Amino acid sequence: RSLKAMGEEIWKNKTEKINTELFTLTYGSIVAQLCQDYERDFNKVNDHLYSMGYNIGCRLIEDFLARTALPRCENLVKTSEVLSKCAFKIFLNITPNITNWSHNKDTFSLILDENPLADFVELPMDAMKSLWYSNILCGVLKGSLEMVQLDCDVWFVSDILRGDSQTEIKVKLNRILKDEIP
Amino acid sequence: VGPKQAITSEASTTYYISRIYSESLLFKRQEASLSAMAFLFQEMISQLHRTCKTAGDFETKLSDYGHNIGIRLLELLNFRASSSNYITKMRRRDLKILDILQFIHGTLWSYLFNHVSDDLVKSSERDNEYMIVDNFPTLTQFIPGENVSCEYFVCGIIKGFLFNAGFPCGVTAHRMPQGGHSQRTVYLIQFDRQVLDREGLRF
Amino acid sequence: PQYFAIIGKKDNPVYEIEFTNAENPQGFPQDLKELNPFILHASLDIVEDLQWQINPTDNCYLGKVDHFYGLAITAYISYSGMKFVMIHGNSANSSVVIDDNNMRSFYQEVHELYVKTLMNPFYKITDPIRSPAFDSRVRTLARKHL
Amino acid sequence: KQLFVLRLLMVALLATPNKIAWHPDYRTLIDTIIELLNINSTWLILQKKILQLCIKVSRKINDFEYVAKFSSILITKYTHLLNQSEQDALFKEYIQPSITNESITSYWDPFILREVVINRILDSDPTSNEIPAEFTCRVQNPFKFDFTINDIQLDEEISEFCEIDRKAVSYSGPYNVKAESIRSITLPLIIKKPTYKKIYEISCLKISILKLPLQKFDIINDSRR
Amino acid sequence: AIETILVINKSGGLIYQRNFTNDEQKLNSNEYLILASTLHGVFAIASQLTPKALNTIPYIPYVGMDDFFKEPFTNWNKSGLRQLCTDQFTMFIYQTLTGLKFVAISSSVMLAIQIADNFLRKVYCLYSDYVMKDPSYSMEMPIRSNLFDEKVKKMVENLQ
Repeated sequence: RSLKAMGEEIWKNKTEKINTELFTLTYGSIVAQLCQDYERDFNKVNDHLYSMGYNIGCRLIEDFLARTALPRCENLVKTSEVLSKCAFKIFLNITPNITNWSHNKDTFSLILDENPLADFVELPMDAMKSLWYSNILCGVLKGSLEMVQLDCDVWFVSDILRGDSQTEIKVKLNRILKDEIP
Repeated sequence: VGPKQAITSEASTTYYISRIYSESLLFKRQEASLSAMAFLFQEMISQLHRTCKTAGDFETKLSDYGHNIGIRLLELLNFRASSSNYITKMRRRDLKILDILQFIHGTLWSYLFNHVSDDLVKSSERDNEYMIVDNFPTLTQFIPGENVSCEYFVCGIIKGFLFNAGFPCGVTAHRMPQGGHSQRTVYLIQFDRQVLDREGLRF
Repeated sequence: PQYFAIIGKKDNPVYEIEFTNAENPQGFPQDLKELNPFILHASLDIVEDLQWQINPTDNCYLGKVDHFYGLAITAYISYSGMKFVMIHGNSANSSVVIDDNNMRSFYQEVHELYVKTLMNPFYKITDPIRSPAFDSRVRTLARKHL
Repeated sequence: KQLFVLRLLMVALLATPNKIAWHPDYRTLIDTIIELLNINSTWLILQKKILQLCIKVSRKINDFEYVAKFSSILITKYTHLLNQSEQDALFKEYIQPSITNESITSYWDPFILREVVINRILDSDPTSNEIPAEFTCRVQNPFKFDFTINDIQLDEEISEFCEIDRKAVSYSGPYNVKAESIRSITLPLIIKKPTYKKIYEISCLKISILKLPLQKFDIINDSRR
Repeated sequence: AIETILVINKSGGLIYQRNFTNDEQKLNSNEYLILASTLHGVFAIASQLTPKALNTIPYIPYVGMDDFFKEPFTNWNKSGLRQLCTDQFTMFIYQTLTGLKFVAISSSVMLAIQIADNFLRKVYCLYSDYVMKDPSYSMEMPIRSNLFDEKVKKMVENLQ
């Protein structure tokens, strides 16, 4: 459509692109040092990396709206799924897919087909149960949609490397007023 | 093959192909945006100014990440450059210092930042010290670099490219505006005397 | 009667294993303890003063290197730090057979199994590998080349 | 290779049926076997085998402070890889000649007592503190159980009694503890006394296991005061 | 034509001030903050006049010789103050969807709203690449990146 095509258009602009292997290795080194440092407290590394995600969730959306001059997102579901479907691909070149709604499409899921944060990680046998590898995305999406005044509530429910076959995030949208003076 | 247990096992007279997770490892290309990785680095440096006391311990607590993944990038960057895997050969290892700091100059920057650092100057007054200057550093271009403590990601990442190589090495960074290229950073590295003396046996 | 070792930089064995042919149906009874680390410890000595020189263009593979008074040893040096050693040989004969190219297609072939386990970012250096899958893979990767 | 050939020298001294009294170079031979390693290398099973050879030399040549020294260093620095097989059941017979000698002291493990309770026993109806986590002890019986981790038996606890505090001191302990488990203890029996009442804390108490009286074995992972 | 640029955060306070090419001053810092608080107070009430008692886009001339995005874009500022004009200067305002207000005051007169809108999307891009990605920058504080300041000082002479 308009938005779908200008995603591949606005991939080609001024600030250069670098290979995802560096970005994956940096993220793996951060999560390995934080898993080593808190003595295998996998619950605590989840919320620490969550706040690590949310503190650039506060600051991602200004670069997103500046580099992609985009209007207000009046529909709260279908515009949201198509903007996140192009809006990963502007930052980290991936195209997630969207299913698994509510009755009113409220707690919708976002299935990521392939994850560049862990291409090649086999997380260890003690770390099966109280850890998700990539909750920084749950930080940065909740920040990046709280700054457009949409009180989301993301959480992982399944991934690849905890054992399951699909990587998806369910999200409850509460509501919040006082945007600006338009 | 546990540390507690012995090297004990069983005979070869079966075939257990019950395997789970092994794939390709080739040079994929996905090329995320510099804003995303810049935000990753940004909140990492925010955590390190949160949790750490003063200058030098923060410098070490930055360079340890480079020591985590420098070994990892060394061995398959060499396994891609000097060599699934229907392998012809694996070529020569580090002969001396001047091929392995050519190997950062040849294909580490062009593995990372799609260009080449502009010089690999052997020093005038001494030989244990060496110096590489990047001209316009890519991952720290937004940080106002008057404190030069923010580029010790890459001093950590090259130290773990040489600690596996058998050259223990004091690696520092300074920044010096010698050209119309502004904010170019010099990585004046050192070595220890002993592998300099292992070089100093014969050269 | 074959004995694999991967021995690290500060003398630690990060992976060490034996297996046997069922035509032998056991391995080196009463010789399995002198053909262990001490012989391999001296093998670390000879690859320590054999790697750093050019000359005793294939710098990694080295083939058969030394010989105690019952058998003979082979070697391999990677630039990861690690020094792969296979110890082979039926205990009755002095086993001469160095295939030298098809077991060169083992050392560069077991190398990637070490690579992908090293790329596990939870996995550190200087700690051994209790992969239940990568040790079941290598004997079947040795089912390629006995 | 020098360590390989010196290991063959030591196994030549084991297999020799001729008899030897100690010659003052076996000092330096066993010292240089130990200091071709860095032990005071992370190949631990090599250390198990080379200390077993050093212990068998020091038996056959009878240098009793060295079988004391190197077997105490074998038991302390190792034995997660020593179950009741690989000669640990057929070991500790090798160090009762150390302890029937004057050789080793102190009972190497500084992790013995798992916890401390001085739980009570009610006798009368209203003979209690009716008007005044401290204890303010009521005249009765204590119980302080321990663990062993070394899976040998026969660690006969004797004379478990308290530290340099008041006449609240334990009486007798004439039974042993078990091979493996965290064994419950039988009758410490404090003989407590009314003194002045200011707060006096314990940390632990002295224990002797067929041996010299130690100091307070500080309890695990915590004060557990 | 523009000689001073401010930026405003969303909670009604000044962030940055540079009196670029006027080079005689009488204003110190907190009087500019008095201007920032009063324009936030004006922009509060400057929607609900509703004098009607009941699609508009900006355009692309390529200001600032590339540009960033060569398209007639939208704008979020559908009801509120946009520009002012007096006999000694004129002033401009651009808001974000987030809430940052982006002042530009020009001494001379310089489609005239649209060129000074097309300038102000560029500096909001330049704000959100050069001091948004800065670990010295704690949130809603002043801007102490000198790297920001010459890179907008270059764009004053990339205007006139």
